Amino acid sequence: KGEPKVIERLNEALLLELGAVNQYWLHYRLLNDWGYTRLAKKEREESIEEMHHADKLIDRIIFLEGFPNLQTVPLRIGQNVKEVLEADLKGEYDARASYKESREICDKLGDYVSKQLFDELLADEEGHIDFLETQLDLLAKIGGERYGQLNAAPADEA
Amino acid sequence: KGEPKVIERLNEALLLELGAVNQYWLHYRLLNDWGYTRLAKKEREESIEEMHHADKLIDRIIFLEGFPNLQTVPLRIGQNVKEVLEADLKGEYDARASYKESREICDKLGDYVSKQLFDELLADEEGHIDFLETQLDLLAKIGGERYGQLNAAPADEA
Amino acid sequence: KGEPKVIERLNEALLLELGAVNQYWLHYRLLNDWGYTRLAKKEREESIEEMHHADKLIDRIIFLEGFPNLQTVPLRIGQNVKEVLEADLKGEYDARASYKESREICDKLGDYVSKQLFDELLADEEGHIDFLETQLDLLAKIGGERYGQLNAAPADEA
Amino acid sequence: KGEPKVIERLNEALLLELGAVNQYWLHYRLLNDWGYTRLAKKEREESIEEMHHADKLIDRIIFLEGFPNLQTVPLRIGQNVKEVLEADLKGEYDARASYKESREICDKLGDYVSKQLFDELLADEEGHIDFLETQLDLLAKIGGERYGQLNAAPADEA
Amino acid sequence: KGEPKVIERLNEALLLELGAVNQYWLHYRLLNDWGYTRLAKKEREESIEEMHHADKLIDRIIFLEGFPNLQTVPLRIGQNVKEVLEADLKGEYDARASYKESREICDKLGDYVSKQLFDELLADEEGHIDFLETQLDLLAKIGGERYGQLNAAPADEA
Amino acid sequence: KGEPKVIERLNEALLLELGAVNQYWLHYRLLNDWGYTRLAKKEREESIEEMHHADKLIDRIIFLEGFPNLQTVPLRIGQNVKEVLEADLKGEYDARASYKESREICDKLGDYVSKQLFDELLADEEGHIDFLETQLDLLAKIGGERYGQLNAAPADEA
Amino acid sequence: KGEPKVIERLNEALLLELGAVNQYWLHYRLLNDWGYTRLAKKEREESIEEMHHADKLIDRIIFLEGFPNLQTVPLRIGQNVKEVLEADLKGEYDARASYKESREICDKLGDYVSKQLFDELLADEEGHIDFLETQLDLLAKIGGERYGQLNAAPADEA
Ligand code: HEM
Ligand code: HEM
Ligand code: HEM
Ligand SMILES: [Ca+2]
Ligand SMILES: [Ca+2]
Ligand SMILES: [Ca+2]
Ligand SMILES: [Cl-]
Ligand SMILES: [Cl-]
Ligand SMILES: [Cl-]
Ligand SMILES: [Cl-]
Ligand SMILES: [Cl-]
Ligand SMILES: [Cl-]
Ligand SMILES: [Cl-]
Ligand SMILES: [Cl-]
Ligand SMILES: [Cl-]
Repeated sequence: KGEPKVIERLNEALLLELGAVNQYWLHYRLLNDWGYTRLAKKEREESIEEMHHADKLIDRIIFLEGFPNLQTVPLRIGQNVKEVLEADLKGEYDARASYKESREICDKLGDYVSKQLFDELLADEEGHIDFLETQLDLLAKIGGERYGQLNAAPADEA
Repeated sequence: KGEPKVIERLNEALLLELGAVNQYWLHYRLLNDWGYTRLAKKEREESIEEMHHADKLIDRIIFLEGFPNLQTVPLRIGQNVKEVLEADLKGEYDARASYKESREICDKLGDYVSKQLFDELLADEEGHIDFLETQLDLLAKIGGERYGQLNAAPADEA
Repeated sequence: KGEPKVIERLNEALLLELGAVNQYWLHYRLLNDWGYTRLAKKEREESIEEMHHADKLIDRIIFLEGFPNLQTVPLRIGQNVKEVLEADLKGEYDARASYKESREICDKLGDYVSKQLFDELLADEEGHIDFLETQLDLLAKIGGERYGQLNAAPADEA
Repeated sequence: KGEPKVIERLNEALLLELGAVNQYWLHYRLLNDWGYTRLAKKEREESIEEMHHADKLIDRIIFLEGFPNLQTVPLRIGQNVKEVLEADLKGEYDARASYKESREICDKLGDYVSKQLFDELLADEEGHIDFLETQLDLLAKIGGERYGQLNAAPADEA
Repeated sequence: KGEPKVIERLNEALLLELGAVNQYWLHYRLLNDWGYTRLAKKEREESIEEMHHADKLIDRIIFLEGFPNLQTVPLRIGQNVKEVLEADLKGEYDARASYKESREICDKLGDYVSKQLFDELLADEEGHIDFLETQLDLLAKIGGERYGQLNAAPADEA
Repeated sequence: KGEPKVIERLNEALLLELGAVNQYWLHYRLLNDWGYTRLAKKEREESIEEMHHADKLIDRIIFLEGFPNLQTVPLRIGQNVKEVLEADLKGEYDARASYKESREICDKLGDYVSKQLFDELLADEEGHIDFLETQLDLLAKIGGERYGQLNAAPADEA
Repeated sequence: KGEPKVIERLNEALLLELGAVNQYWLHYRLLNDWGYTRLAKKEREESIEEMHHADKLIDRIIFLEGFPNLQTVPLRIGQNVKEVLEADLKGEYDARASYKESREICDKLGDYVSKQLFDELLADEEGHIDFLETQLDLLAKIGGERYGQLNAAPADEA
């Protein structure tokens, strides 16, 4: 049986990951319908990565004899490519902060395996952040139109 | 641009499908940790099927120039195998009813392609219901213990 | 042109075989919907075997310049696994008796090739009976619940 | 549990499909013994297609908690190739009419999945009718003898 | 023999589909000679899809004992990429409307298989419309020049 | 050492089978020179089947310590396709009768293995008769000219 | 930029080729529904060949800075196999005449590449004519019924 405080931090992470799943998937479908099929494929992949994170969190909570809360998911959606990237980045920044605090809480309470899980999430999060910051830097340098064109497919593909 | 009433019925279905995704996936992890790895694999597959349904609903709403609502997901969880099956079945019964009413609404408003989508969902739902009713009938006949054993793997598998 | 008495015995066998086809196939679908998918597959195979018997009977009647009577099919259906097996067994017992009398009638009338056909049916029938008696003996020894479990598949199969 | 009226329409279709199975199979054996082995192979295939229809009807009735009636099968048999085709066509015309009325009954009662099954049967039936009308048109144009020759194999085949 | 009103709706659809074939193929050749070889390939594919639609309509009219009218084809041609897409989209909008009215006419007259054909056309039409609206949205976002470049091949290809 | 009466019945069958070999082979060569190469191939196959029958009869007679009589072979030859088929059929009718009487003689004398050999010959004979009656029925229905054409090859074959 | 007179001759050929496409395709579907599936396949192939001709004409007109006229297509349809062949032949005779005059016009005006295109069409046309005259000669010699039978498939094919 796990610490109530640790289970609570795991559920907070689960809430964020479920929100990230929905936001990334909505962005995938919006981007696809706008014609940015290449970037859309990446957002789909990012959504599926957050799905695996939520699964690991659920698995850990059950092992600790807690109750995973999937009953709740706030979503930030953009109207253009730049706002989609910035919304994803904002969510990753919020997740990183939550996991950094959760890591310390698990460390102080002696739940080192749960600490290890948050460390893994932290490493994954900054990998996400590095990619998104790079894409936003590229968009700023070549312009949103050229960034959109680069991430759109020609009419005869697929 | 689609009818507001049709978009609203599509969003109601999306809310149910997102709830079904979470419930099926939670059941998959609960069943797996209880040792019912075979039934757990099926619940995982059912979750992924509802994921595809939610994707089709999102896609249709966007095409109709509406806004998909993923910001919301009620979850019914069981404490044993029988209650897990009955909770899944209850959700499918509720989904079938919603889709049957939505089909008629789309028909009367002349949105026949959205009607076709609800018809496809209805056919899928009763396929789910047929399977679940069969499993619950089998459980009643051979008993919950034997049903659990039949859907558990030996210790050396995987 | 064949003996009227032989043609009549061939049509009596055809009536029984068509009844066996329908009974076995109904049992296949009932057993499948109850969750006994393994035994259901066997009943399907048994139905198809009786289908081939009916075909041979039709073929022989036509060669004898008679008229096959497919216009008629009595069906005995069970409510549980044991009654399904006992109903199949009862039909096979009735078929064996009919074929044993038909064999002698063909022998006395000098239609030895039609006699040979009934001998083949007799050998097939007692093969059916041997299998069914064995299954009913197993059910009695291990119990109907365990017999049902043994002939049911786990939820994730197929 | 399904509507009694829907179950009754499903059983009426089952009666027709079982009749079509027997008629097509008898025609297959008659045509084969007359030497029209090519057309005979097609009638065999048509019989097996109606067998699959009867299976789907049985499956649907069981899912609706009704009792499939296989205890009954009227057969129309011809004495030449043209009458065989016309008898098959007559049965398909009768089946189409039954399914068209059954479709409307299921629609009014809100059993849309059963409606979908009758729609599938209707599409299959008119596919049968199109083929049979074409064969009868060809027979009229080139004559019954040439039609028979075209659908007979030489003595050394198979 | 089919309803005169249904045959008339099928011929109206045939007129539209034949017009769409010619318009899409002309656009394919115009776009190819302008250097937009990628989009040109898609327009060629769209033309061939409408060719298959016209074939299904002809086939249905003949089965209903009507006379397909191929003696007639109005064509809207653009002078740049955007006007080509908008002309295709306009034709698809007109086809969708015709098929939606034809579906209802077939439903009221009890020709459900012809209704099914218009439903299939409707689903195909909105698939066309979804693609074209997406391409026009992309063109608006990245500009006609970049859209043209994205759908043009370099000088050494093929 | 076998019964003289059984050996005599085996030699009577051998005389008939040797006659059938020669008649079928002569028919094969006549039909081939008339241009009915397809039917000719079948007559060749039938001749070779009767050759195997004669071999089994010789083998059985030797095992019974009798002397096979191959020193004798009456042949019925036709002048057209129909008379060839009718002559073959007449011989098979005569063989069937001989084997039916021989079967009973072996049964009464207790030579059950020789009885089994005549039963095998009887089954083979009625297979021959079924084929020949079918071909003669086909010839009557489509006419001798069309039957001949169906069983003739074009000038460039082989 | 091309001669107006040459562009006009190219558009006249395009009108004829589009008419030939529709006539051949209608004949393909009529012949198929009458049961002449073999000849129907050839008419389908002929239709597709005229489709390629129309494409080459469109391509040449665009290269000459003219406007292809696809807005227009007269169709001659038969009621039996012979009239179908004669209608196709009549159209090919009319096309040959048009192309022979167009060739001379291009020659006199010094547009030798357009002349080359009409020469290619002329060679193709007389290939069509040779085939059609041969088929009509065969039909006259063996009769329309036997010609129809030769170009019909047995009921079990495809
Ligand atoms: C509790 C929430 C969710 C969980 C735990 C979850 C989990 C998963 C997992 C583990 C996979 C396997 C990935 C793979 O096979 O590569 C997956 C796939 C997938 N998920 Fe999610 N997911 C969730 C929510 C969603 C949502 C909201 C959608 C919206 C459409 C969605 C759509 C998909 C799709 C389309 C796939 C791919 C399946 C396929 O390609 O056949 N999922 N999910
Ligand atoms: C006169 C009655 C019948 C005759 C003569 C008959 C004959 C046959 C034969 C010879 C086969 C081939 C078996 C094989 O391919 O392994 C077959 C297959 C089959 N039959 Fe029957 N049958 C009859 C009635 C029925 C009925 C009442 C049903 C009810 C559903 C049925 C369902 C099937 C099915 C599903 C198959 C398998 C076909 C496939 O897998 O594609 N048959 N039948
Ligand atoms: C301007 C008029 C037309 C043009 C330029 C045209 C052009 C073409 C071309 C170039 C092909 C490729 C042939 C191949 O892949 O072997 C084709 C195929 C085809 N066309 Fe046409 N065509 C026209 C009208 C029609 C019409 C009126 C029909 C009526 C149904 C039709 C039906 C087809 C079909 C069924 C195919 C085969 C496609 C497949 O098998 O996937 N076309 N057409
Ligand atoms: Ca015996
Ligand atoms: Ca409908
Ligand atoms: Ca020259
Ligand atoms: Cl989308
Ligand atoms: Cl778990
Ligand atoms: Cl079932
Ligand atoms: Cl037969
Ligand atoms: Cl004649
Ligand atoms: Cl071009
Ligand atoms: Cl010879
Ligand atoms: Cl003939
Ligand atoms: Cl057709």
